[PDB]
Amino acid sequence: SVTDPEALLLLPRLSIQNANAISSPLTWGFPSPGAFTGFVHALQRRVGISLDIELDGVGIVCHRFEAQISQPAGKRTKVFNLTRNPLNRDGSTAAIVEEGRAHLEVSLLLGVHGDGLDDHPAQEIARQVQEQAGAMRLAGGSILPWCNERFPAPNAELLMLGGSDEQRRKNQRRLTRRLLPGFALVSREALLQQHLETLRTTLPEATTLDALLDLCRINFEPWQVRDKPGWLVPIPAGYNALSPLYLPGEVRNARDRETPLRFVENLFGLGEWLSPHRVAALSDLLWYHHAEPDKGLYRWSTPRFV
Amino acid sequence: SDADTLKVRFTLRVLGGAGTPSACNDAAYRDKLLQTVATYVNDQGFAELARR
Amino acid sequence: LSTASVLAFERKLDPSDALMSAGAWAQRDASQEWPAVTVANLPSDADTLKVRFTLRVLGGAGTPSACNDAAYRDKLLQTVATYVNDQGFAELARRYAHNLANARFLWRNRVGAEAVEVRINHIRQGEVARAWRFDALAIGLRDFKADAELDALAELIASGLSGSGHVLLEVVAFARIGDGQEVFPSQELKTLYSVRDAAAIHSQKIGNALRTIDTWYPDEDGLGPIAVEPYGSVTSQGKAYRQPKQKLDFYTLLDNWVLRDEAPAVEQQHYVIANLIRGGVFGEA
Amino acid sequence: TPYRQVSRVQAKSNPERLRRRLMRRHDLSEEEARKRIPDTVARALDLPFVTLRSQSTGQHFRLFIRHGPLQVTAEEGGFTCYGLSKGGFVPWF
RNA sequence: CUAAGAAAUUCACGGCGGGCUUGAUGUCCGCGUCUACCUGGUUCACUGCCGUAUAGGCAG
Repeated sequence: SVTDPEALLLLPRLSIQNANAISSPLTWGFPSPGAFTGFVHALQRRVGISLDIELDGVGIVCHRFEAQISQPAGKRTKVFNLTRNPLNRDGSTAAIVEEGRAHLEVSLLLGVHGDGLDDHPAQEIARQVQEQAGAMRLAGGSILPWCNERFPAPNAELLMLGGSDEQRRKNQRRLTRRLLPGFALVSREALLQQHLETLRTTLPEATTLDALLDLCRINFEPWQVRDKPGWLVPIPAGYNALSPLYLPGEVRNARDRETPLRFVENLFGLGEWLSPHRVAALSDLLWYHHAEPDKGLYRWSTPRFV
Repeated sequence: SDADTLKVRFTLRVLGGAGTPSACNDAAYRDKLLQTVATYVNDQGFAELARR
Repeated sequence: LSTASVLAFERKLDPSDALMSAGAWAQRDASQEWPAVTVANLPSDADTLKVRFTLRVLGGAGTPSACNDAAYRDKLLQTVATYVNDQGFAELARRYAHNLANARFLWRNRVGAEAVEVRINHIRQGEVARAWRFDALAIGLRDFKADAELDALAELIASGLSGSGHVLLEVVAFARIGDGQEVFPSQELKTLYSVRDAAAIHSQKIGNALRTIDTWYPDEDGLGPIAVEPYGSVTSQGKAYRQPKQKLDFYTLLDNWVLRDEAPAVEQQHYVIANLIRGGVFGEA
Repeated sequence: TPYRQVSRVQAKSNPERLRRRLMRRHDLSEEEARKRIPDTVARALDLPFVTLRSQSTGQHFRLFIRHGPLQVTAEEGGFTCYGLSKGGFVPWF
């Protein structure tokens, strides 16, 4: 439970068009959690210093999902819908470097820490965060601001260290009315490890054993299907170095000549989509990223979710 | 068969901060890039691009 | 040995629907033909009301219609046997006779009246065997338990509840509410309640004024009688009385006196027996 | 005693269940009875007054606050309008 | 500081000719639904009470 938020912030219903749907070399679907943990850090270096606050955690709640896919004739797999790119200066068609896209309706429980809570009102913070977050892009996709027939959904804020124990189930059961048509994505790292010593029949690794939880696999009649622990998905769970760290000028194709570089690989894990009524406290639902730069581990998870 | 009118709606957002790159290696190139973008903007507005 | 699971009692002291007719005074004993309220315009010739219902006093107290355990059956019948060896039903019967004595079955057609007279007739055939006349404004309605020649009407109901005779009572109530105001019958789901094109009162509402007995309750005796109800509540005034936290309550006083044979000076058992006369699906589990 | 006391005496001027035919009947015809006055201009909705009911009523018929008649004088003999005269004695404590 | 940052699928079209789904049939036989209740909570504007502006005889 590192850096417990003194305030939760609910960016209520963000509508996103053309988000990246590939998300890893192995997975596809809902985009990576590192996109969200980078989005909250891009908020943090635009309004977080001007308000002296700290946006550090993020809760991912997907309300609506739609992918540009199509199922071919005579196959049970999917293929991705594409865009026609511009031509070359030769007049010929360029290569088809395929990309997956998805529409996306999301909610973001942010978590605020600093001393700027105690200087500004709770309504000043929420507008300066919301109207900033309509200038940015989430997963390569445009955050589309509100216009409709209904009313724009407002950006609330709790102060979850404030109140009695009756307010600690009056407040955290008031936001859950605004998160309930969708599902929350949490990190399940203990399941994939306790399913690894569960396999005593074979002695596998975590690669073939995360592939054995994605399955609606069918067991022989002693037919039947093996039991469901929930709605489990594979997620990208960070990065891992495959190179030593380079000095910040000794590659001349970097994004900048002031930051060190590593060549990294992906690092795959397990997650679960669950209704937010199973959630005891909504601060346990937040995504952080910790790094071990002495190792090569750059990863993200939801800690404090038992 | 009873409708004669097509309605097409979309939402545009005009962001701004135009000449700032989202990626650049050289600090010298960004420094003499945003100065050239400013001496475009300060000498004449976006009004010629904005009308079109 | 323990409480059964399925147990129900039947409604002793069952009234019928009281049809209400108007009519002019000085035709009182010759009231063979007074018309009823013909609907919704009321005259000024008729200056008094006429409310008639019949009342059967059946008999049997602690015999269920449908029990579930025979040991509990005989234990409840011997509890009612030890109650009835102690005394008759006459202490409850005089308090039922008190509600019979006035016209408190006229709920709001009695408040605002100048003279109300109630006539109770104990009939064996169509012939009337013994008649009564009471003055409703001049008799009690609260306490002090004192009016002469009403003890015979008490002993009649005590015999009929103890089973010493068939008792059928044919009552008439003359309410001088005034020279033809607009009286108020019961109301269904807004439309006034009728019987055949004559206005009337429901028999559970006529019957609700009859088990308005209970002047014994946890608070002080300054407000008077409440209807004998399990978890004895008031449905529109709002106060829901006889909380099960404290012990004076029907299910507590029934289950501790049948199963756990309690007998201190607790001789206000009249609430429990008055609930058994009310009947109802008591519990169970 | 303060200058506080409420009243209700004179509120009977223009009934609302019977409106269109109180306006002009003097045993003559109606040739111009559609654009006489605009009633569509005013729109008000408030009833904070005592509901006092009678026979053949809905929730409450009407009443509007017509305050201002107040004296420190109670009722008198022979002068009654509904149930009360101009003023009266009741204080706070 | 987000597997970051970028993107026009487009033009045209005749699905169509014909047809026998039949024949036959036993759904039966038995049954306990009961006990109790206040709509005394805000449950459509039915022809005979002299003028929105604070103003005027209600044996309803």
